Amino acid sequence: TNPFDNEDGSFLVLVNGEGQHSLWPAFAEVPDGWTGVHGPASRQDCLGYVEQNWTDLRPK
Amino acid sequence: STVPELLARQVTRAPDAVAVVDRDRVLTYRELDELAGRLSGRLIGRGVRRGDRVAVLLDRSADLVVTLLAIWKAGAAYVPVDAGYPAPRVAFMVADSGASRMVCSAATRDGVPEGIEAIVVTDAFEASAAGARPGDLAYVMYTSGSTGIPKGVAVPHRSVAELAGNPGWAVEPGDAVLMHAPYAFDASLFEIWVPLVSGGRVVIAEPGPVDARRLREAISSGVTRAHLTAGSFRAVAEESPESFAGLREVLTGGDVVPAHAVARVRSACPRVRIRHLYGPTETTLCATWHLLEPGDEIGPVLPIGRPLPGRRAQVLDASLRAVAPGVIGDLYLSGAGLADGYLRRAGLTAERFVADPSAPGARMYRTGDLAQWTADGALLFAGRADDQGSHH
Ligand SMILES: N[C@H](C(=O)O)c1ccc(O)cc1
Ligand SMILES: N[C@H](C(=O)O)c1ccc(O)cc1
Repeated sequence: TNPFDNEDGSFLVLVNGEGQHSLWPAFAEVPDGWTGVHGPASRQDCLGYVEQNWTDLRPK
Repeated sequence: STVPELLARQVTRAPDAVAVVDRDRVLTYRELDELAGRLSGRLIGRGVRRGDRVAVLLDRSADLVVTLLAIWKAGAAYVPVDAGYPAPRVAFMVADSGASRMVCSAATRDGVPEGIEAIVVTDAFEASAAGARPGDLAYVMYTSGSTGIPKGVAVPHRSVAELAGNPGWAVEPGDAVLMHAPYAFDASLFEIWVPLVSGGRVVIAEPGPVDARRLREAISSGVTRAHLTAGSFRAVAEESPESFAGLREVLTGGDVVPAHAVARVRSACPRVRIRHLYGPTETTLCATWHLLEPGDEIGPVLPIGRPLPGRRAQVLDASLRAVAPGVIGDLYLSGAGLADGYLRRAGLTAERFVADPSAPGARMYRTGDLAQWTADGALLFAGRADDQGSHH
């Protein structure tokens, strides 16, 4: 199972300088240029955070 | 960059070169630009503003090329709808993309959904352009992948231009590219925009499917490059591979293409370049490719190949670590060409357009496919991750 699809995984939400959001498996080092803004939390919780807070896909 | 900016360089360089051939209608570069400018003025006059989505419901034709460029010149993004789609599918695409207007023809006029302004392309505003910008959306193309749920892939101008202007296409002013793919699918980016940013011409195929006989006729009339879906390529390769003779390059991709089909074409046509393309709508037509030069023979396996110039690929395991060659892992695509995401679906975007551990602040697209590297850095396809039940 791909780790981004693991419903039993622990996840972060990350945001880059352009305001783009990414789910991220909590076991992996956070890539350079990205900041954790939510989690560790369930996969579904992270999707809810993104849907609520990322309202314009356009890079800032 | 933007495709209109790249096109403008060609209009300046050779305004009287042929841009579009449609039956007996021939448009030069300058004529195409002027027609699109007039239709852009009409669109602005109907209230189209920067960032708007404008649906398009047209048969392939010179008017279609004019319309897409006009939408772009008005600062808007096009939402291509196949005139043969059922009405509920059309209604969904228009509503989900947020399009309030649709460009259509007399023949397709009845397919505009209720409540949507129809702009009939064949019907006094003056030419006017707001201008395309690299960060603005260029189009929203719908994909269901292997899910069955259609999502709108929102692609910015910069990504379309990175694809269309890529130096690897090797399309020149003397080239003539056959146009027959649905403009709702992104193979149309090669058939329309690559020749126009290169100085070549777009040859609109007669209505109906392009078969071996029609391909031979198009080549006799001057077509030099043609893309076929994997299914059509496999059929012609096995049935009539000599029908590709005279092309400078044949291209194919989408579904799996077996090496045997490529070998049949090379045997019949030693001097034709054969290019295999791979990539999802989410990363603008293709992210990797494999080119067989004239005289060279394909191995037992046809790679999906190497990343296009300006792109990168990674094969990662379940811990997100890069695997060594000969190891099958998850394929991720990065560098140029990524879509902004899925319109109105930020959560889905955030689980597929993910942070790239190898490039600061950047994203990579999780293809959902499996792949392995060869020892010298090409990629072999290993099936969809959700289809491994078919591999035995
Ligand atoms: N194969 C599915 C699809 O085409 O919808 C898919 C799953 C995960 C992913 O990251 C991309 C695609
Ligand atoms: N981008 C599509 C796809 O999603 O598969 C594609 C079409 C034709 C091609 O040769 C490669 C890719």
